[PDB]
Amino acid sequence: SPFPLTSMDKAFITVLEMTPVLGTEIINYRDGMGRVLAQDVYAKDNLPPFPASVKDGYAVRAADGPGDRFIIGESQAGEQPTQTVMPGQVMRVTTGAPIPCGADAVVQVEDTELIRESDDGTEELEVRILVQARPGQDIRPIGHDIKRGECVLAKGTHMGPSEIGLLATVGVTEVEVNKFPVVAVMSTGNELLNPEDDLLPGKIRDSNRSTLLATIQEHGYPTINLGIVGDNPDDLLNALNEGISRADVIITSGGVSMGEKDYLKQVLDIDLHAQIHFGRVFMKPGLPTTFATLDIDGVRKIIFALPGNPVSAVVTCNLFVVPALRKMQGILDPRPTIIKARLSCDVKLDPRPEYHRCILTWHHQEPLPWAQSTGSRLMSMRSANGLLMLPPKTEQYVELHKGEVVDVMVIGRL
Amino acid sequence: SPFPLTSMDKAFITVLEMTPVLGTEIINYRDGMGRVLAQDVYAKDNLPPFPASVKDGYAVRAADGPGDRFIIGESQAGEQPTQTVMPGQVMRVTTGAPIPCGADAVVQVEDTELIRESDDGTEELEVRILVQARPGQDIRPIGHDIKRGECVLAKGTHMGPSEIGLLATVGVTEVEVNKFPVVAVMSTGNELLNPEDDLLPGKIRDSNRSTLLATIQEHGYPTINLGIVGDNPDDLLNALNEGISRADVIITSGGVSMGEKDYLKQVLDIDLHAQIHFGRVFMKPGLPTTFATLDIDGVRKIIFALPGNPVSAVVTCNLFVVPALRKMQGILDPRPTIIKARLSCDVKLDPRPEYHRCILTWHHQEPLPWAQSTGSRLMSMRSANGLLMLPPKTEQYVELHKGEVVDVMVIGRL
Ligand SMILES: Nc1ncnc2c1ncn2[C@@H]1O[C@H](COP(=O)(O)OP(=O)(O)O)[C@@H](O)[C@H]1O
Ligand SMILES: Nc1ncnc2c1ncn2[C@@H]1O[C@H](COP(=O)(O)OP(=O)(O)O)[C@@H](O)[C@H]1O
Ligand SMILES: [Mg+2]
Ligand SMILES: [Mg+2]
Ligand SMILES: [Mg+2]
Ligand SMILES: [Mg+2]
Repeated sequence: SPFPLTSMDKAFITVLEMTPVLGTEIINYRDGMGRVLAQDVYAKDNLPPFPASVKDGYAVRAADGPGDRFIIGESQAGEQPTQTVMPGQVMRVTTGAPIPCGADAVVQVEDTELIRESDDGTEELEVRILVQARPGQDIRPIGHDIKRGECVLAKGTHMGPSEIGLLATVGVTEVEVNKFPVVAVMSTGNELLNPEDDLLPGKIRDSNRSTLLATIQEHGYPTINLGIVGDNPDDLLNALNEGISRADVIITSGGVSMGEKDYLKQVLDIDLHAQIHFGRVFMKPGLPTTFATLDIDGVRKIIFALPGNPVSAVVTCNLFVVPALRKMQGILDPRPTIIKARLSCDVKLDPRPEYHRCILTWHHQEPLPWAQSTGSRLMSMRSANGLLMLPPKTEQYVELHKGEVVDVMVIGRL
Repeated sequence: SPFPLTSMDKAFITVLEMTPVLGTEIINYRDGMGRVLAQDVYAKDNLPPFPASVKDGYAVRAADGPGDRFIIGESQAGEQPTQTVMPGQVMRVTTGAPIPCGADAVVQVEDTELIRESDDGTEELEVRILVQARPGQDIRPIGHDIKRGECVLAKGTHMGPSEIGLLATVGVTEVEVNKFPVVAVMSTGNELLNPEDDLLPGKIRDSNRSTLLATIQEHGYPTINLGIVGDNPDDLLNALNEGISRADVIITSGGVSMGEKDYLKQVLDIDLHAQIHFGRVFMKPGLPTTFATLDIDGVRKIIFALPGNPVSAVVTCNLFVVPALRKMQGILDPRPTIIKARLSCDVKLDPRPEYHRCILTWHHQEPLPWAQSTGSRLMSMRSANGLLMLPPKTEQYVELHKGEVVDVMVIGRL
């Protein structure tokens, strides 16, 4: 228009408030990594489902006290015992094996001495119990860990390996979860060639599509590659329509400044009939970043039209796109994790809040990590795992110094 | 034997020193996420490959100074200009467009006023240049960002989205990288049922296989599911042989304590002829953790025989297995990231170093995160992202208090 300059705070809130939560689907539990449960999950069995030994040793009668005992048999893992332990008797048990009838405590083998074994030494016959067992000692009673009817996982849980293990434990192998967003990515510009191409006069290779797709894929979301689209409204409209058909989210880059051939905002508004919620953001980099929604038949499509500059594209993708995707896949608090870190070098502040990729590193016993802006030798073997978030300058603060504590958004595994 | 108690420090060093680095393969650059480069990568072109405008504005002759100028045409993105800018003339340019011959500076549109346009207002004809351009201002010379022949990525680089983008930029679409390890996982025990099974007397469901496979998959490595193997040496040998054939790494759980039917160490040694480097570790949990190598025809297979207890299995998988896998896939320093955090509650120290899953959380402006051991309500919607690493007790230190700073290994995205 030019569009109003939107504050970072308002732009971010706007993205999260306007982004929908996707519907649900049933998945196999093995496919649950990174998913959010859309149901409560209940145990249908006790864990353990039988009284289980905590130790390798002997199932005893505590009332017998210490002394010499005949071993009447063994309770082996996976087998329900058939014998009853009577006074003066014990049964061998291993960890996790059921406690036989008649026994009420377990004595670990270290608190015993073997008296007699078979001639071939493969079977124990008599044992000395050296201790007075406490009632129920070293036994896990039925349901000690999980009770039948217990809710073991609540709706809203963002699942990792241990949650998958818990689903396996309780035998709930199919679960309702939020869908993952399908994200389509296109690049724009008459100057762009594919990465596979040799250069031609006036041209460069398209890097944003690769960087953006890789960023989305890193977070586990399925993607669609919409290729390179030229700087003309008909082609852009057609590509956007393909993205809308095939995906939940459409990400473009380029064509959003006020240049003569920057057409995307016009197309989104007049041709696509989308609602542009902001078209400029007071931030460095990322001034022309644009966010739109399009509602079709009760479905809300999300569109991010990111700046063409490759550094701007990847920065704004991490600030705006990834949190939106997290909300779409059902994460209750989709905000990224922000940590405190020490600046590795002096930095000049801008009237705009500034963002820059960095690497976070912990130094021996020092409590806070150091943030080193990208762009020594070994400090190039690691990919960026942070985004420095620097405040706007003020009459007082014009520069931040090495050692000062700043906010860093986590964008890679630390 | 029982095997000697190995210190945590020695066990860890032993795993890393004895674990091999896998060989290399050529991959498509799009598949590069998490891979380590095994070659240096060089640019074969300049970036930019032509002198490129930094701004939307006009290509001018600085020697003309400010004044009124005829616009002879436009340099559009993706097109090599054909006209030469003469004294008194300018050419329209957009960001990233080539600078035409004859021009030596760019003046951004904000430093101009339009004098004359075509009757239909689609073409600019005359413009007032309001400033004295500095020589070469707002032009990116050829090779400003990347020079032909420049090494843009070094061997040893662990790649993320920005590295993939750089490969795309320089048109290096196939790259030599280290292979990823293929990891086979089996569970052991006569008491185990599949997750899909209803319970039978004396039985429980196998959770470790799911938890371990999910842990490995989370780090991006391919896996093989070897199922449930009974407590007998013939079956265990056959399953191990299948794992050796199909995978680089074999992970078992269960059968490694001194119980009667704990057979794995015997099988590894006498039947498989593997070299067991440790069979007990002075740690809590994880006492019976076992690490072996097997060298066949100049190939080293790695075997981790983890404890059967499900908490022990997942803890030791994170402490020993994941760092080994990182070394195998070529990461130069495969050690996990260890951060400092404040204990959320008092904790009792053990003679053994203790490890427990936790959740790391940052509180408003407080510099250090808090570590809350797993096992409020909302503090159950998030999966564990840390492993608390508590020191052995001493005559002095028997307990750690809420607020005290401890080491936490990162195991999930923060
Ligand atoms: N895959 C598994 N899933 C769940 N529990 C298991 C699994 N494997 C073993 N366990 C349980 O862990 C405990 C220890 O099993 P065991 O095979 O004796 O381990 P170890 O001998 O290595 O200590 C037993 O209670 C057993 O039932
Ligand atoms: N996919 C891409 N890969 C690499 N560079 C790009 C890409 N898209 C745009 N650029 C470059 O970024 C700069 C800005 O492009 P432009 O389309 O004008 O973005 P905007 O109008 O959003 O600022 C130009 O130098 C352009 O060549
Ligand atoms: Mg463009
Ligand atoms: Mg532009
Ligand atoms: Mg067992
Ligand atoms: Mg055992």
